[PDB]
Amino acid sequence: GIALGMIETRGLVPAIEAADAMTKAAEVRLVGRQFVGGGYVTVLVRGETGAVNAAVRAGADACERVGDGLVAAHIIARVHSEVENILPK
Amino acid sequence: GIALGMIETRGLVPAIEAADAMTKAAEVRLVGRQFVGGGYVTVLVRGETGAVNAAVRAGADACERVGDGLVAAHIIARVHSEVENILPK
Amino acid sequence: GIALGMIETRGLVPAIEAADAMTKAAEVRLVGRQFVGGGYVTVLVRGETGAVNAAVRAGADACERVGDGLVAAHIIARVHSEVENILPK
Amino acid sequence: GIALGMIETRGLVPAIEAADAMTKAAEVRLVGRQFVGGGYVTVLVRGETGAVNAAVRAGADACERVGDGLVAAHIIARVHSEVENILPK
Amino acid sequence: GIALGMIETRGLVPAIEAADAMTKAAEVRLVGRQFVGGGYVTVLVRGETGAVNAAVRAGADACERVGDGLVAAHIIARVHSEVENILPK
Amino acid sequence: GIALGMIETRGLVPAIEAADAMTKAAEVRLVGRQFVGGGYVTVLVRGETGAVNAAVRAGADACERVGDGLVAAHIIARVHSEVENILPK
Amino acid sequence: GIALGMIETRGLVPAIEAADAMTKAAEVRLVGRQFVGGGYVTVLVRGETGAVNAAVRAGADACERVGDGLVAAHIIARVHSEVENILPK
Amino acid sequence: GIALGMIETRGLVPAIEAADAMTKAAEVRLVGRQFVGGGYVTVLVRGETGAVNAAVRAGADACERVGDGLVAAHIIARVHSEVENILPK
Amino acid sequence: GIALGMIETRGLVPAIEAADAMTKAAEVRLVGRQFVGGGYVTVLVRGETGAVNAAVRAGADACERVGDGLVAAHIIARVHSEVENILPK
Amino acid sequence: GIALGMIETRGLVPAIEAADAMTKAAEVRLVGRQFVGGGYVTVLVRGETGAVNAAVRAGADACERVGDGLVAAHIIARVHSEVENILPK
Amino acid sequence: MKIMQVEKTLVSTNRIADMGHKPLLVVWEKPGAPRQVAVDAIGCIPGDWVLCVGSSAAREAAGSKSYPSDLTIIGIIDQW
Amino acid sequence: MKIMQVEKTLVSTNRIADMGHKPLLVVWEKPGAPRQVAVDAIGCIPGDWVLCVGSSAAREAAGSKSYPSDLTIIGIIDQW
Amino acid sequence: MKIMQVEKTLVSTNRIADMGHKPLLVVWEKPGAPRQVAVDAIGCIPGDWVLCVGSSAAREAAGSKSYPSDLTIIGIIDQW
Repeated sequence: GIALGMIETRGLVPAIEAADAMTKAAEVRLVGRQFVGGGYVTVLVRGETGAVNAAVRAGADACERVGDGLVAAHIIARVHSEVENILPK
Repeated sequence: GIALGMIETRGLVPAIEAADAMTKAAEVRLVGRQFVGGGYVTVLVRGETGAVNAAVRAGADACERVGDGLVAAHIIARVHSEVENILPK
Repeated sequence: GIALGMIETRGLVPAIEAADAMTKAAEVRLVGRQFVGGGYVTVLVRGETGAVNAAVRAGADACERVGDGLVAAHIIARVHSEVENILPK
Repeated sequence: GIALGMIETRGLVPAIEAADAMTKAAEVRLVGRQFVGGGYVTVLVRGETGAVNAAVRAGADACERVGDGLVAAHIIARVHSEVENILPK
Repeated sequence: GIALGMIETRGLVPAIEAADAMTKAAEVRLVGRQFVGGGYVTVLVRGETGAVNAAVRAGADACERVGDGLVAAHIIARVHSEVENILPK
Repeated sequence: GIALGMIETRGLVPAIEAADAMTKAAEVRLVGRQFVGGGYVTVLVRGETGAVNAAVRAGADACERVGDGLVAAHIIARVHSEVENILPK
Repeated sequence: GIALGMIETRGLVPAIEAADAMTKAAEVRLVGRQFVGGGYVTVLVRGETGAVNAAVRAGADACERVGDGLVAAHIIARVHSEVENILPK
Repeated sequence: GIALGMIETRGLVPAIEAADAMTKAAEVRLVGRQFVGGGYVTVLVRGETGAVNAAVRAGADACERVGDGLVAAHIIARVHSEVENILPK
Repeated sequence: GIALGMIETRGLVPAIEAADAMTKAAEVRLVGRQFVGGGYVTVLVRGETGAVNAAVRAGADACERVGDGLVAAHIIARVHSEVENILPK
Repeated sequence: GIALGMIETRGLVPAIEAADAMTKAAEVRLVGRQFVGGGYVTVLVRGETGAVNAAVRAGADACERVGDGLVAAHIIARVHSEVENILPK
Repeated sequence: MKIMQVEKTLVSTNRIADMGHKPLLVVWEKPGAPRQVAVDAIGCIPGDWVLCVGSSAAREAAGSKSYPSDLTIIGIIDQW
Repeated sequence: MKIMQVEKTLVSTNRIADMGHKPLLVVWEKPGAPRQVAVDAIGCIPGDWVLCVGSSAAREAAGSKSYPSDLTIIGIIDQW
Repeated sequence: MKIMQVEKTLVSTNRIADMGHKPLLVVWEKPGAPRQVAVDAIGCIPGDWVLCVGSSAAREAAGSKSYPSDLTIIGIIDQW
């Protein structure tokens, strides 16, 4: 479906831990991992609204204590068609 | 039209949140997302003057409390013809 | 086998120290080295659960005292198929 | 032969100074210069065990007082066959 | 001839000021400008020993007060043939 | 879908602010506005459980600071058939 | 397979208790009991990595309080071919 | 039968006193005496669980006060087949 | 070659650990393990001088914190022809 | 090979003592003994790098407590081709 | 404890607030047995053989000692 | 936990006074299985698929930690 | 309590850290019954007849009173 969940961490180890926790906690598809610069890594998943909600909650709780830790976790239930140009596929 | 709005944030998650808020709140077109380095991400929109004021205000207000936060927001009601070379399309 | 172990350090010298300690301590296979940005280096090994457990403990102990030091050490017993795309081969 | 020496510095100037000191002080071959990110630069040499000890000691001593300084120096008298995949030639 | 002078600064403005000062102060040839990461920029010149000495002194005195400033300035009167593999041309 | 979200405010301006925030934030269908009497206004939306959850959260946050403010926010995942008679269509 | 577990105690009673606990706790084979001298007894088991880990943990916990007690417990996940000349069969 | 009782003492005189007390107190079969090293002597008996319980209690009480005294007393109700090789017949 | 390294420990477990560390850390051959009496165990290796220094240092560092600990470590770069009678082969 | 060791003492007796210790402790060749003047005597040896390290250490330790004592000890792992003119053969 | 196998994941958007952030999984003994729901304290994929505990033991194995659970996954079996 | 389905509601005018004000519902696995009674902490209609917990866990999920219950409904399954 | 027979041993490398150092064993009633897993506080060989307790009783019988267990072996039957 259409719904977007995002987690940002400091380093790659908590990011991979969060991605694995998300995909084991719900039926979502992973669309992107990004190195932003300065040691920030972002993970993006797509799916239904409830699935994305549950996945992002589980991923945050998983990565909160790993490495340097969690920066941000966010859910957007529907996204404008303009933002689809900058989202990865 | 030709009026430019800019928002700069720390990390990609507040940038995505701000871009989505902008495009929902006004009639603007999203023309660019850029990674500066060091964790800075910049988002650029184009449109009419009043539309751009509304969009920039909504985006800043939305993203102030997400992730590492907002660094800057700015409106330029018309730009020189020279800047169009370094501005993405 | 199918089990992932990761170590993250500040700089490349402690990362090479850790990878050497891992591969001498257990029968695991080295799949990747990665520069995150901002001075972060990550090393990834694959194998069986007990071997990966032993290797990650040995590597963390070895690289703790070199250079700027260790940032993170982590084990995943088995991984979802979605993460296989973002993991190096 | 197969013995590895590593020096990591802040900036390129102390790295160049250390590499030059190493190659003047022992019979070693320079196999790699790498930029980690964040201002870290790493230099790698190969040779006999005693040659590598002498070279690493001379390089560290030379570059300790240049620029932003030395971060780490390390010798490995023999490396696993796995590390040769991530080690430059 | 064979002699190598190097200046490292924090940012590109002092680096360009230093490069211009060097080439106006002596008969040297500029062989490289490098972005190292984290905001470090390095400039490398080649020539005779006295020319390189004079050029590097003038360049340091020029860029000491510009922008964020000087990190390091170094002269090597003769360099090993191994280091020529990592120096730019 | 079958899920009911309600917000109650003191005055009509915060109610319109809340309804607009909901319909922009999620894929829900707006079914009714009601004047209770004494200055209470109630807005009702329908949809799926996750979408209704997200919409009610967005609306409460949006309208909390406008006019006289927010009174109540509530979600019901599914309603008895008896209440369908007193709910608007 | 190939993995070595070792327990050392003060006296023979805790050593026999540890050996029995090991072989009841995992699928390992006992390869040697050794009198070192001075009242030190050592027990050696061989197996897979996970089995050896589990067995040694159980044996140490078992013999912690019998007689004079435990001196050392150790797991080696893979051993060099040289050490096979001094290990018993 | 199949049950092992062990007593360990400091010196041989309390060991002989303990073995005599055991064999008079219960119907058990005496299988071995062992010099450990450092002055440790171990006595081993075999039988049924109740008989071995009674014998080990009687022997510990008897030998507690003789010579240098008692070190350890222990019962195992049934032993794994691997230990049978290191136990005397 | 002909250079001798020796490590002495209290107990067999630190001796095995130290021997494993030596043989992994350098190109040396393990020529002997001996029980002195009283709980002393000595391990002997042969090789080139630099190899023996690296191996002895690694073994001492590894076994310093295992069991009852390390007693001594020593290197002899060349031994007399008389000592070859009392050294094992 | 080509590695130089130097020891300088006050008087001839510690010089002879140190030279004897060097030659017994490593496989080095004694190339020169020099009277400087004022009571300074210098002794020079040639060999491999590890051999020269062992020899110079043994010589200094032997002659520290004899006569008027040690002044200096030094190792050069490789010398320039120019210095071979002023070094004795 | 029990030896279980994972089918899939379950989502309930309206749970009580004390259930925390934890995931939920569907488990059977063998394919075709009655299905149960367990909280996942490890992280498991479908087709796994797992170890499940249920009592006040399960309450404290998942979170705190007042957690609302009576079936928790506490490990993955190495070979089964 | 268990995956249950709601039939209907149950009324007992004479309950002990500690049972509070809470409702009660009849639940089975599949239509025709033995029926049980649960306390409803969510609010469910007949034909729903629900999550049921039973232990001291159920005691604390319904009300306080001394509530007289051994089976509580703690959520509604989004799709089943 | 139950009269069980031991089959074999079980290894899980990734268990929660509160499970301690204790071993685990596979047990049934008779050969062919459903298999369960118990923590062994005695030391038993395959083919033994043992006594198993499961509740908060089992929690305290294996280790302390917050141990994550619901089936523990507490004795070996002399003749069965």
